[PDB]
Amino acid sequence: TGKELLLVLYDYQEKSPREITVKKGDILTLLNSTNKDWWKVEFNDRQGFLPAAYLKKLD
Repeated sequence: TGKELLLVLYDYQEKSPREITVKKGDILTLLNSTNKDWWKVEFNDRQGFLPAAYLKKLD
């Protein structure tokens, strides 16, 4: 389930079936940050992976 809010810092185009597409300024929720570089997130009707470097954890 969703935890911390996340801010998208730059547009990102999904590069695999496991990723999602987001736009700069989008607000997401965090699902899995076990890996420092790749985070699972939830955004509206979709869940998937994004590069952690593109995201600011809002805590």
